[PDB]
Amino acid sequence: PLESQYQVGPLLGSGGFGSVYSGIRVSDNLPVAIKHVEKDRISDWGELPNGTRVPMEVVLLKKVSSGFSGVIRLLDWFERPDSFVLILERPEPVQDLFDFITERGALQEELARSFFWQVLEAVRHCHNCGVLHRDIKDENILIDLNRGELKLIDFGSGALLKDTVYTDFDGTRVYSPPEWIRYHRYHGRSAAVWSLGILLYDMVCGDIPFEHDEEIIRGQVFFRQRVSSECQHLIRWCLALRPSDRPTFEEIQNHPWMQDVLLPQETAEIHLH
Ligand SMILES: CCN(CC)CCCCN1c2ccccc2Oc2ccc(Cl)cc21
Repeated sequence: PLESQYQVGPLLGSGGFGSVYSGIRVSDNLPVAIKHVEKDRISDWGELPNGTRVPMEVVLLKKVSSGFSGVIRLLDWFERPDSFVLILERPEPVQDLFDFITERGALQEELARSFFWQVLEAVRHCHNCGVLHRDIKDENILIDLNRGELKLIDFGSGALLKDTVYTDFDGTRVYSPPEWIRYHRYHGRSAAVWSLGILLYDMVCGDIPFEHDEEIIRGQVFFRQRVSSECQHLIRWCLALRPSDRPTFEEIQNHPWMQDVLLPQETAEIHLH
């Protein structure tokens, strides 16, 4: 029933996540993304409530897709002989943060604050639903350009949240924390805070702080652009080498630099229209 119920359009992208195409739901003209993944190329599986075997990505998406979140929500999925096909939300118009930064260069602090705050709310939501994303970065963040609302994509590299150690990582090396590099061991939250550190630096600097492993192990941050003393502090605190020196999400959200954030609407007025 799938090829009848959604109207396929252009290819939006392809990579390690499969092939995403633009789509329109026939029922009510809703714009959507259709994501095809080959069964052969799924290393991590799981099983939902009703007890059937699906890719872990579907498990995790189902857990975060209730209500309004800053997460692109799963609407439906289909199994095919050799692929799995996912129907997700599609903002119209849209741009990933990587392209946005690549185009507009480093971001005014006011804008980064809105954006980063929103990311934090989304990641909190995920954690609160028992999900760990494990691959927070600019290319997994979409911007609805009209509403100013940021939205997270690309689960599995994700996992269920747990308080024990993780000894596996199939996310992005340059966003991985020193404890992963050295010891092949990390804990979800503190490793998330690291990657948010990198995210925030990316936003205000136009580029990621570390390229090689030795730079990560060293954990030392130079600023090529004018960035406020308070923003530099927050960045360095998130990028603390010892995980227990890193802030909690609460501590991040109460940090002086995170004060008087703009709402999404007004962010777009000022910065995207
Ligand atoms: C490469 C260019 N851009 C798109 C503007 C980023 C790739 C986005 C592909 N993608 C995507 C990539 C990886 C996992 C899920 C994904 O779901 C999506 C949902 C909705 C949209 Cl619009 C896009 C995705």
